[PDB]
Amino acid sequence: AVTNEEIKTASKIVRRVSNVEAFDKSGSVFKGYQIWTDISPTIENDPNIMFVKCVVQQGSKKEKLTVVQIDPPGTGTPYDIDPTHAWNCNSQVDPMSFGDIGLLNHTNIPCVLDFLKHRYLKNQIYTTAVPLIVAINPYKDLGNTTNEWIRRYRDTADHTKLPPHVFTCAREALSNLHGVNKSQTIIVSGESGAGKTEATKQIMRYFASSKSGNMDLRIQTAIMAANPVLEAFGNAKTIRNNNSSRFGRFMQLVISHEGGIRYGSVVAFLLEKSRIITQDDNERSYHIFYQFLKGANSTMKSKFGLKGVTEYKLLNPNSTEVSGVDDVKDFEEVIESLKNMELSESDIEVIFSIVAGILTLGNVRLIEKQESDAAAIMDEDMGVFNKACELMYLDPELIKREILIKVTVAGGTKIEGRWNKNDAEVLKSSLCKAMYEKLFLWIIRHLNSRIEPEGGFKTFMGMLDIFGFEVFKNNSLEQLFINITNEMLQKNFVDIVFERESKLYKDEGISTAELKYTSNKEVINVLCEKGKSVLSYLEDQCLAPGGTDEKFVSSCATNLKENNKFTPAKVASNKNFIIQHTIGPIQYCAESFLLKNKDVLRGDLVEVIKDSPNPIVQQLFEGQVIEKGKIAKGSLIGSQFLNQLTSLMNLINSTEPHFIRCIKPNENKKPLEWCEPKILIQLHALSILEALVLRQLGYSYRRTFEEFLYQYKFVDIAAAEDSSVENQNKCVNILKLSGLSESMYKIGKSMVFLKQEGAKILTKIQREKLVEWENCVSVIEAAILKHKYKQKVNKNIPSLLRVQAHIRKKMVAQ
Amino acid sequence: ASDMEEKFREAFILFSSCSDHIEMYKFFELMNSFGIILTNDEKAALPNDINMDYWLNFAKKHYNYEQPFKHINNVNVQIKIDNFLGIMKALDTRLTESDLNILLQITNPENKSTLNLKTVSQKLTESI
Amino acid sequence: ESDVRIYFNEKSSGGKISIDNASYNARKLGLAPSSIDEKKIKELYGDNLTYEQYLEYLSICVHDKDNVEELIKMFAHFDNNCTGYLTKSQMKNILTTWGDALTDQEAIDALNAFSSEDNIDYKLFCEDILQ
Ligand SMILES: Nc1ncnc2c1ncn2[C@@H]1O[C@H](COP(=O)(O)OP(=O)(O)OP(O)(O)=S)[C@@H](O)[C@H]1O
Ligand SMILES: COc1ccc(C2(NCc3c[nH]nc3-c3cccs3)CC2)cc1
Ligand SMILES: [Mg+2]
Repeated sequence: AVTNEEIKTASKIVRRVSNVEAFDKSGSVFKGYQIWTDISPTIENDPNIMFVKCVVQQGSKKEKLTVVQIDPPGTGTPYDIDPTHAWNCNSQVDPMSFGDIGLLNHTNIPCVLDFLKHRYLKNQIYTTAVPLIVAINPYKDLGNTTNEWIRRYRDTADHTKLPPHVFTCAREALSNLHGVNKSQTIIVSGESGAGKTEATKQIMRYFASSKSGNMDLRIQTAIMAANPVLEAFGNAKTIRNNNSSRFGRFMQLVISHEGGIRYGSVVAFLLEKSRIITQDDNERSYHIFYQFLKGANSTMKSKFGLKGVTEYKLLNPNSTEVSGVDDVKDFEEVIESLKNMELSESDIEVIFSIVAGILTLGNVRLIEKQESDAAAIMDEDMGVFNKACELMYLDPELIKREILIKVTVAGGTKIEGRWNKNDAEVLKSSLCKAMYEKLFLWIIRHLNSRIEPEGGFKTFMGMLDIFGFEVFKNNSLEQLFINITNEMLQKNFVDIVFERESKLYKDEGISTAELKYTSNKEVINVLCEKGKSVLSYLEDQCLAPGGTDEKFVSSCATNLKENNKFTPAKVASNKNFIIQHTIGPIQYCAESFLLKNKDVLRGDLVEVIKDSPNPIVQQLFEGQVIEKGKIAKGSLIGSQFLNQLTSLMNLINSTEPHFIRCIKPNENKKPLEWCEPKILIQLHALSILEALVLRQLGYSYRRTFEEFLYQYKFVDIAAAEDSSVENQNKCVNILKLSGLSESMYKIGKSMVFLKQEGAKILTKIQREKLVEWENCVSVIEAAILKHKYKQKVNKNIPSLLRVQAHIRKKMVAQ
Repeated sequence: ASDMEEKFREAFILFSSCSDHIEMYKFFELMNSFGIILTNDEKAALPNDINMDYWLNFAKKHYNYEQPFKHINNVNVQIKIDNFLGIMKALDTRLTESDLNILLQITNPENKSTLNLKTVSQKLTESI
Repeated sequence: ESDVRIYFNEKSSGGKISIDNASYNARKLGLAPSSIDEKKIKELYGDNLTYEQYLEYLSICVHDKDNVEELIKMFAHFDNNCTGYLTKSQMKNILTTWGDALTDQEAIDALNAFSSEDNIDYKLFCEDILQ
């Protein structure tokens, strides 16, 4: 599973920042001092492991440490590492005893990986890095998103007693919305298989759980019923996920403050149309095709003339079956769900008629006919063609003509010619893909017509379910659009972190002049700004006749010198180029950019479809512009998508965001399996490690005057218990005599502001003033910990009795 | 004459996760749990790979049979509660807020604003 | 049911059978009693059981809830990196310290009979003894 490319980029993310303090003042190693290191034969031999835990041996010099590995178990062999390969360790801290990574004493990379691992190995998959929520795919049902857990998370007095959970984010989001009349968006992102769609379904069910009833249950039921339906039509089995979402999903919801969905709206973008025609090996097309072909009853097979799943050109004959997936049972769920979105039986019958026609059109074969070199339908497939058009309520002769008869303009004269076999198959394929995509969008249009509020949304809960940054070696158009979307969301992330912090300093009267902001405005521009951007030039090239992938690249390299965000690629500088995204350089290959961007049904085929007698097929392409001459931006994927994205981002930017960052821990779909290089790569692409850094900057440590006094009283117990001093001036006194430099604290209107480093120093200062208690506290704690450990053993003694009981039964066997 | 070997042996495997060797940091917790305390000197003179038999000998030599929690209170004394809880937290105690409340109900039943450290050494001696 | 009545007559005395021998049968019959069961039937009928109580006792010893999932609980508790393995010494210390502790020889023998390897798949060790 772990490739060498994964190891290359994972070692790039590794950095060593803070120094390791393994020696006491006298120069001797602290007895037993533990560190993390990336040098070990364990690491060379097992690519799931990136760091191991060692203890520095007495006698180490300071410029080369001699260590012995202790976790995972080793040889006891001493070896030598450079200090730049030792990282500090959080020894003796319970990873389950708090929810946020930033509360750790050290947050270097091995410490962060290990903190998340030992929570994950105890089935705690949720951890925050404010404002981010990290959620790791357990790849088994942990049993923590049931109705009883929904009720516990919704009805508990103080949600702070409970561990991080997607319900906690749902509950805060809903609580803020009704609390200050502000819309919210929950943004769920991550790579394939990470658990995004499971997360958003769990949040939806939370939102659908009213404390005591929902009069608008009919609307809520339609919204929930949309999950099986959208998955059937838009999800497919890939190598990485048996249930991959091949479209981005946005939802707006109206939710009563005690739970219950009252209104909603659904938006799908960038459906993977190409999957309708062909699929890689061990992959399927959209679930609906297999649900339908396997689940339809004998009468529905008769009407539509259905054959078997292994009998269709558009369906991969060899990946028909997916372990764990009962397509027939899923069909019955889809049929019932369609009715719950208030489609009649007539409507549903039309829907599957169209699907049956799409499948059938794919089985029509074309041949070359030379007198010229025109194309034609194979004679034995003329019924198959006719049935497919009847199945789609299309005019068979008019559809035949648009596929076989080419009109070109030469001079300024229209000339009737013929498409050859290759181009005519491209037209048959376009029709198949167009009809499926528009049928998918029609179903959503219909849904929305039942569940949207008549006036539009006053205040709403948004939900976004999308890929995060995608980085392969070969990146294409599909990844470009994805990575642009995530640049937009990164800017939203950096903005909200800056606004919230700037607001807090202002409110307390702290100078903001030292606040930090890493803008990505320059790379959004290089991708989007009209007239000087990749997307502008992709558009321009597509419009102009004789555009090539290569001429697209070339215009970019000559016009985007102004920012370093565009970088021509070294190898194959035609057709390859690099962009300096926020997460690092990403390389794109412009092969087929123009092919994929212009992949939109346009022209006279659309006009035939619009002329169908059937009222649903009429609405598939309702009001689509007639493209009589040339080709217009209105039918380019990138041009339409960018308007969608802009519209979508204006909406989100008007809301308070919540970021659920999903992580897939291994590539084997297995529980309790931890692959560090792949997890580390995702910690980087999800800006989790940056989130820690971001929050630690400046005066990151705040406590109200009486929290500071409760916390730090013994720094100067005199100053803290002076009955003639207001609580604010007691803090000034304590800090003035602590030893801290002025640069390290500021006194706000109500809080003490501390740089992170000053807080640790203040903590160390208080501990030296308390040296006399060190022995007494060690023994109390240790004695109690022993008892705490014996209780955990007593729980499993009834289990242990059985092991021993059968052991003695087997000794009797002798 | 009072044999502690069984209790020592049980405690070792509790802190070592049932292995016959124990890590140094976990060894410090172990000996601290029987009220044993070392300077940095005797500390740095310990073996580096401490095993069970070593612990049993060390415990025999250092365990205070007459006053196991001498270092909580010596009979050769009362602190406010919030002072005590602060000191615990100041010294980075790994005890959760629950553990501390349970210890406080036990040792200070009447919810007096003072805590007797003699009392704490007593009740802990009882739970050995 | 004949096995039951046969094994009773081997070790019956004055028509009653001792709890120790009654347990020995329960093992011979493929049941696995513990001290808990030995104590439940002590409370009821003393240390010598008539035939009917012996049968009622053998009922107590069936323990159908016994599966691999239930037995491995204590080994799992000490398997911190969740490898599925524990060393022989780890499992020796568990079996000889808590519960109806075995002797060291009994524990060593039971582990060395299951694997010549120092690391033991305790899911498989428990499945082995359960049959
Ligand atoms: N929280 C979870 N608990 C249990 N199983 C989960 C959880 N999240 C995901 N899974 C499993 O992992 C599979 C994939 O998770 P998804 O939510 O479909 O992934 P995804 O993030 O939506 O990826 P894409 O972009 O759709 S390929 C699911 O079908 C479940 O089998
Ligand atoms: C022709 O251009 C494309 C681009 C992408 C797609 C894919 N679907 C989009 C999608 C699925 N999940 N998340 C997303 C998105 C994240 C951010 C924006 S869309 C097929 C993956 C298809 C065609
Ligand atoms: Mg999904």
